[PDB]
Amino acid sequence: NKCDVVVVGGGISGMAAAKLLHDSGLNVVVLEARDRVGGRTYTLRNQKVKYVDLGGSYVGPTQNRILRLAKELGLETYKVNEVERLIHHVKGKSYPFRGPFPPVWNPITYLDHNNFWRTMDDMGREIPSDAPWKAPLAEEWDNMTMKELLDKLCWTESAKQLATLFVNLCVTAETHEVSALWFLWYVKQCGGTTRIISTTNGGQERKFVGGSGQVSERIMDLLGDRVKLERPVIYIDQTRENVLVETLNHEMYEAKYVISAIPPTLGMKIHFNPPLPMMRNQMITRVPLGSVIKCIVYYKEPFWRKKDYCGTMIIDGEEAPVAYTLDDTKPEGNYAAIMGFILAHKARKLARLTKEERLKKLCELYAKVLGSLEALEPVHYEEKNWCEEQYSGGCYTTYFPPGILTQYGRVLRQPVDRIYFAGTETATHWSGYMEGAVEAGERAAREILHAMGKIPEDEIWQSEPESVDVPAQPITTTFLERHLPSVPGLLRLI
Amino acid sequence: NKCDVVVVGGGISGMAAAKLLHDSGLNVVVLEARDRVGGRTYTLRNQKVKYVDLGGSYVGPTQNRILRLAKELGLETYKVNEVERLIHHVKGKSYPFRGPFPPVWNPITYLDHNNFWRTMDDMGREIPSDAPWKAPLAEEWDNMTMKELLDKLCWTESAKQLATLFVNLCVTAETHEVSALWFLWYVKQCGGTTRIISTTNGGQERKFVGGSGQVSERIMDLLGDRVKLERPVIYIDQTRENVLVETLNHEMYEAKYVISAIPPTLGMKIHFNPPLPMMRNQMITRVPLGSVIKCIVYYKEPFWRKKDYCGTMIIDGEEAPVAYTLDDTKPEGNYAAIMGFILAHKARKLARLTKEERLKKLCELYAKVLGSLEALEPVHYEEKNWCEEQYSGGCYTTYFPPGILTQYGRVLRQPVDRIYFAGTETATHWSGYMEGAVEAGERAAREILHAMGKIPEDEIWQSEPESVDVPAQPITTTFLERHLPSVPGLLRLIGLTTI
Ligand SMILES: *Cc1cc2c(cc1C)nc1c(=O)[nH]c(=O)nc-1n2C[C@H](O)[C@H](O)[C@H](O)COP(=O)(O)OP(=O)(O)OC[C@H]1O[C@@H](n2cnc3c(N)ncnc32)[C@H](O)[C@@H]1O
Ligand SMILES: *Cc1cc2c(cc1C)nc1c(=O)[nH]c(=O)nc-1n2C[C@H](O)[C@H](O)[C@H](O)COP(=O)(O)OP(=O)(O)OC[C@H]1O[C@@H](n2cnc3c(N)ncnc32)[C@H](O)[C@@H]1O
Ligand SMILES: CCc1ccc(CCOc2ccc(C[C@H]3SC(=O)NC3=O)cc2)nc1
Ligand SMILES: CCc1ccc(CCOc2ccc(C[C@H]3SC(=O)NC3=O)cc2)nc1
Repeated sequence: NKCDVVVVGGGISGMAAAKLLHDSGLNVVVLEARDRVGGRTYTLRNQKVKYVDLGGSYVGPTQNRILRLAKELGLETYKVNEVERLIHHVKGKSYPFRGPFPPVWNPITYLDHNNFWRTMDDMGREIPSDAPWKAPLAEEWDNMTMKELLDKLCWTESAKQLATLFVNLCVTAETHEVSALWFLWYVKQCGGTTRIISTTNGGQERKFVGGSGQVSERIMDLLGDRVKLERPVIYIDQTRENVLVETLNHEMYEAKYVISAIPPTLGMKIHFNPPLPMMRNQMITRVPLGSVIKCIVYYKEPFWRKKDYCGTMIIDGEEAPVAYTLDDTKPEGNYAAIMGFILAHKARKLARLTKEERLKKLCELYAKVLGSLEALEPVHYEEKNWCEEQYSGGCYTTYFPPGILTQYGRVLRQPVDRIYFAGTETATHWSGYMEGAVEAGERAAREILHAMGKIPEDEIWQSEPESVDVPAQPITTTFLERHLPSVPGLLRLI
Repeated sequence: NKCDVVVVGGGISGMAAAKLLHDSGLNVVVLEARDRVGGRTYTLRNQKVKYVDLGGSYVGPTQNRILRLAKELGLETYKVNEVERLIHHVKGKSYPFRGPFPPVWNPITYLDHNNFWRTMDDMGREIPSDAPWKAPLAEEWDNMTMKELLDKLCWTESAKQLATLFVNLCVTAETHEVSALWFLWYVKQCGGTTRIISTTNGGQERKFVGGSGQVSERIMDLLGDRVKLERPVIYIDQTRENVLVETLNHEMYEAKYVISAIPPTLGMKIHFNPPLPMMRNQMITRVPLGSVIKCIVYYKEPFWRKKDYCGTMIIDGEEAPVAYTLDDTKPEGNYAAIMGFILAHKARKLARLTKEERLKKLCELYAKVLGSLEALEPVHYEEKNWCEEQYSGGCYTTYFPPGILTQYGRVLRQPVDRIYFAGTETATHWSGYMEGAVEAGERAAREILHAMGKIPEDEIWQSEPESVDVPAQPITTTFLERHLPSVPGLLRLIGLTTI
């Protein structure tokens, strides 16, 4: 019944918040709707796969909070395989390459591609990470979709196809679904185009040995019986001295403060007394999550490596079910596997099929792209469609349709009386990722410590020392990349 | 706790559904979250106003279901005042006019305005009322906002300005917030541009004597103790032979079937066992309601009539808090009043002020638009910001952002095991309105009667005889309206002769 703080949600953010408060000497309780912890992370274990991340998996340089938390819990990382060549498959042909950038051979098309990525980062430099609505052109950019921006910027269909894939893969949503301002903020707050797309020296550099689900699991181990599973919160009452929190299974909890560590829209599943302020009331109806099926096909051997391919495939176009893959083989070289994402509208379309039907489509696609009949002989298959999850709403994260971020963005982390807001969606660096989940959970926890008079105001937001295990190398550009003209810039010189 | 059908929501749609089922001999229960029925309709009564609709109010020709239901319940309508001139206020100046269309004198501007409304209706004719996602260019149109479509179509700032106000006023949302396909559907399913904008011969022709809240109240009277107030539904369980419905105040109800008669996104407030199918699970996170404050300023007399103004003002410009007003005086001629809407972003922006501050801003605006110092002397004020409502989510209705209607639209009224879906959002004619609430409630009820083997399949969807009290004049166009060129059409003709 009685405690200092109730945390709603036992994903990484809620767990990180509860741990910090617990370590500080407060009595905490975590109320989790599911029969498991981890939320948008989920590590499946069976003999065929050993373990596999069906939700969030990747960590990399500059994500120092998640790396520090995992290390403390006794976890280690290994590198996602990028020794051999990456593949860009365009108009029915595979083009192997090295470096983070797919090569472009046509000179006009080259200028167009170069300008697109450069312009994304140029625009990002004017968007504050902690307040994107304060961008000088916030309203102009928020009132446009990414489709509109791409249509204006890309003079070649080639650039437009890759730019579209980029949007789809970053935020599991269609270019026409999302605000340009929000999307440009999203990329900038991960460190820019190069950092977000990169395996080596980027967001996809590493995975956790044994799976990312261990983060939430091991914190639940540390919290004893303070984690309550199968307790979906249904009601929060702030009319009295202590806050009252009621669960679906009829239990009542009493606390001084609450942390909401669930996706913003899932706040709708809770009935509030008194009602929420107008702006939050409407905000939580305006913020959907994206759509994705994560699919892992297993093979006897990582056969692609013999052809000097690392397993990374970037696959343009409408026909392909999967637009992007990475090698999911274990560090020992066993449990050979390819991870692929079925993105946005394709998640919706292909959900109608059977598991076996999807397996066949993926195997035939991979056989074409890798140029190998070995892709047609899988030994095992696992997948998860995150669109079906009542207590997630989708994956990877929440996207903002046009007009929403400028009108409602401010209220995302604004406290409501004694309710404070965590969740990766409220982070200012790697929001959308496990890193942002840690940042937001610890910040929300420290807001409460400050409310209790335990720490000063300047300690609410705290820097993180760089990981020694996963250090970051700087992102560089070339002289030509910085100074080559766009297509219309070349036209104006003519 | 045992019944045949549980209806979730006691707005017009749930009440219409419950009444039909009750009349058919079934045992119904209505579970309503609030301490009142009516939902997005709410009639305030006090001595200063007598009565006033703070939510949905207007009915008109072609809305035959709401008119028939209200008539059966003993209600009467009266006509909104449109005897005198309307006002279009643009660039700080007022232009009085008659007819549904603000006058446009500049011939280029006239062609552009004519073509804009014509094209809205032309495109609408391509969109099936019962399946907008089946339009030939559904995907192209759904992947565009209304802002993009206006930018393409309007060759004058004058047309773009009025078109923007039109969207804001129809759906309480910004042009950049909404899908072009969805908005084009929304207008077409109300009968088109002329019908949706008109007072005389359109959606705003009439109000109910005594207020629209009487519709839901009188149905509650008919149903007696079957309506349960302050029972917000939290949980629906379909894993066993009969459906189990749990409320916040700790009550359990058992039923053969359920009708969900709440705004689609408010489905999120219910925990489902088993979980909803993927498409509905995501759909209910993708469908917000609009933003509006409805404001009524009272005066000693309807002084605007003396200057040959009916009370209708169409007000363009960022600075104006209210973009549209109608005379709200009682049919007897007393309790003189102006009704105004604060729309979309302005509802958000102006919510920060006090009630007294909003009243001052409205009076100052009305004084300028009407050229009348008497507008600075209000005797009373009432208002309601629908953005603050936990159990509405907004008003008037649900809008669809770009890309959503084609991807998720088909599941809006698709049954989920033994749950059937009512609510105005699921209607095919005047969706968003009290009329659509009746259509959807009665249709959902008949879906259940069919499932029980009580009526044949062809009786699920039923036509409605035209009101004898509110006849519908047809929507007509002139030869010139049909065949005058667009601005680019004129330019093509110019470039053709110059050869
Ligand atoms: C789904 C997904 C996510 C993902 C990704 C691929 C997929 C398919 N790949 C990632 C990656 O490679 N690297 C990375 O860093 N992130 C990746 N992501 C996203 C990542 O998983 C998320 O950013 C992160 O997991 C989010 O953490 P957070 O703690 O903020 O949120 P959550 O996991 O959703 O946890 C919320 C918990 O709350 C519970 N819940 C929901 N409603 C209630 C109620 N009413 N009462 C009590 N509890 C509730 C949820 O069940 C959940 O456990
Ligand atoms: C708000 C508004 C609406 C409006 C308008 C002006 C404003 C300011 N002008 C209109 C007009 O002039 N003419 C017209 O025909 N319509 C106008 N509108 C729209 C109109 O009010 C709506 O279309 C109509 O009232 C909607 O009816 P419907 O029955 O479909 O929906 P509802 O009124 O919202 O009723 C839903 C009920 O369900 C209850 N609820 C919500 N959640 C729960 C849960 N969890 N459990 C139990 N009950 C629940 C709500 O409280 C409500 O009563
Ligand atoms: C800047 C030039 C460029 C343009 C597009 C691509 C194709 C690959 O793009 C990517 C885009 C996003 C991501 C990150 C994706 S992958 C994941 O697990 N989670 C993510 O957020 C990974 C790769 N490569 C290079
Ligand atoms: C076709 C040419 C034209 C273009 C716009 C206007 C300005 C008025 O536009 C209107 C637009 C919508 C509405 C209906 C609004 S008012 C209400 O109570 N609920 C509604 O849906 C009423 C008027 N007049 C004429």
